[PDB]
Amino acid sequence: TDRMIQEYVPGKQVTLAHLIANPGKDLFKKLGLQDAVSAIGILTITPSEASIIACDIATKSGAVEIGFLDRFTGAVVLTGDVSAVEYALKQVTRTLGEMMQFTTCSITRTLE
Amino acid sequence: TDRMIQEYVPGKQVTLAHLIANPGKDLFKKLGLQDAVSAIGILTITPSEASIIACDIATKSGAVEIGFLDRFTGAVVLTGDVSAVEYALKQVTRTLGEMMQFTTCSITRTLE
Amino acid sequence: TDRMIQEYVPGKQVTLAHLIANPGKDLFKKLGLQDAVSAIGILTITPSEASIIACDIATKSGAVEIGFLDRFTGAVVLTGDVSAVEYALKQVTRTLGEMMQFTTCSITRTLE
Amino acid sequence: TDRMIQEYVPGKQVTLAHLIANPGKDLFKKLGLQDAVSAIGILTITPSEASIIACDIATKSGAVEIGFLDRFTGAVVLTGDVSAVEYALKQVTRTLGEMMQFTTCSITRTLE
Amino acid sequence: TDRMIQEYVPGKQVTLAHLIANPGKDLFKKLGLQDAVSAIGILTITPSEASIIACDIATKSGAVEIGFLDRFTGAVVLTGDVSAVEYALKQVTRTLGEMMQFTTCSITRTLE
Amino acid sequence: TDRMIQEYVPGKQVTLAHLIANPGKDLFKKLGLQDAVSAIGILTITPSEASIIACDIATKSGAVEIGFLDRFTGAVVLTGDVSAVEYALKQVTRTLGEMMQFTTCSITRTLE
Repeated sequence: TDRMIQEYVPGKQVTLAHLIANPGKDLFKKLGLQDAVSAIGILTITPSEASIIACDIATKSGAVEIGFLDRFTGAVVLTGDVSAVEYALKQVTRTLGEMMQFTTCSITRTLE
Repeated sequence: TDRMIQEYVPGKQVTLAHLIANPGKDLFKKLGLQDAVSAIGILTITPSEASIIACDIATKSGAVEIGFLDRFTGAVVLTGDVSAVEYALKQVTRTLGEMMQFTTCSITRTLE
Repeated sequence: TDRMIQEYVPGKQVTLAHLIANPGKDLFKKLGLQDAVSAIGILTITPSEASIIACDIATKSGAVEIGFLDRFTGAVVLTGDVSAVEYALKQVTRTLGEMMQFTTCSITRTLE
Repeated sequence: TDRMIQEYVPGKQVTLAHLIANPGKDLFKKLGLQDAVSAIGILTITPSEASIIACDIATKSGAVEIGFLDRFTGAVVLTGDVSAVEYALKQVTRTLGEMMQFTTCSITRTLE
Repeated sequence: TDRMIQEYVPGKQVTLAHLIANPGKDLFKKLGLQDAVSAIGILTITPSEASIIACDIATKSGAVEIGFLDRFTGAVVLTGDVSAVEYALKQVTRTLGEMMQFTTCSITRTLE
Repeated sequence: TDRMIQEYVPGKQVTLAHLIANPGKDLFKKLGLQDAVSAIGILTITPSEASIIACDIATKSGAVEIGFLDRFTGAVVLTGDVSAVEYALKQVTRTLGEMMQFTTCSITRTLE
């Protein structure tokens, strides 16, 4: 019944920052990832273009590679040593949140 | 008509977690699923990237396979023994809900 | 002027459940439907993945076939005898609404 | 900044129902329309699947053809005699509005 | 925390109506525009199908051509003499706003 | 659960205006950018078509090139001398904000 006009603009938020230490080979391949299976870091970012910035921060933080960047949805999958990927995820959230005023989530993990 | 700016960000929610014990061959095929027809588990997840995590929790929970993952829509279809898929769905919802503050739905079933 | 953050999640709703007893051949073909022209049942479902469940309920209800399933938008077109398609549409809304707490619309028809 | 979860579902609305008596050949061609240029009727419909119903009501109302149907966006372009397309647009809006509780717009025209 | 269902329908609005007298050749080509570089008129229109109407009004207003029409997003790029394109943009906003009750923006320009 | 109809229209906003002085070669390549790696400027703009205007303001402001434009998402990536890209980003935000009533973000930078 009640009616309203909504002007949409993207928010600034890292919704997910999640570590999987030992993902399955099938999951890894279904994501289109190449190289030996490794730990992955998974980011959900709005606006979608901030994925570019998260990639730069992450790869500059240590020996982490971009598994994939999706500038259309904001998704980023990072690869590398599990502790390095964790450090990257932390740097991404630290930088976006503290220096660019994004809402950020805590780093979450799947280690088993 | 009232007017408001709405900054969009994805929520954190498992909206569907549904078991179909005996899906028809046509459906199973229209979904692009391969192998013999089996029970399927159907998940709807926001943000879409959390489908990756749900897949990991599911395949680690027992003898359940990824039928498909859609990181763009957040859909996951799981395959395996009906009881194993059921356990996987419960583990996805238990884990995302209790450990990651997602809103979760109850597990629903089509057994006939 | 006024500003708000909106966390989006899909609702649970069957918005359309509509019967067309005698659709035109041009409409039928433009929808990419095969076989002899027949009555059609048209569903609009959120979240999109619940289209899979609606298909299963519908095809289990009687001699109704999936014309198409669209798991990306939630659209389902059913085909068969007009009264069978009507029964299917009713079973879909009955099951989603009563057992899965979806908001459901009434079955609507175009018989002429 | 205030924050809210918004569960999305499509509304039921015909937002545009517009007659162009004499569209230019370039436009008619940029729309992918075939046959000789004719008057066109333009519909915007939510939910998108209701475009199927609008098409049926239109073609059954008289000598009007589907130029195209888009079940993804809900767009319908109708073709035929300008007066017949006009009658079709009025029948789409009368039927969806009175019989199916859609919000409907007034019919608008470009006659020059 | 707080939760609401939002039934979405498109608004009726021309958000952008902007003139660029001398766009760069690289910008012109990246937009996929053909012919000699010329001034461009840029429209943002909701619902997306109203782009069709804006095109018709614009091309009927004088010697303005459709650079492109995007019925999926509502974008229209017009080409021609800078003053003619300006006149077109004004006719589009005049007609949609005054005769079809769209919210319209003012015409904005980049002349240098 | 409360319910409301929301008519959607795009807002007018520059959400991101970000300088990366030294992006890695892999990122630069994953973005589909050609030529030698250079500093990049990253814009997020609503409505998406305003990316066209931002491009024009940027290339006219000095020796800055369009790496890419995305009129569907509103993304712009600029390339050139780090100081020139910075000036371009400031001119995009100054111009859209002061002359066209867009909400604008502050310019942000990754210099390390």
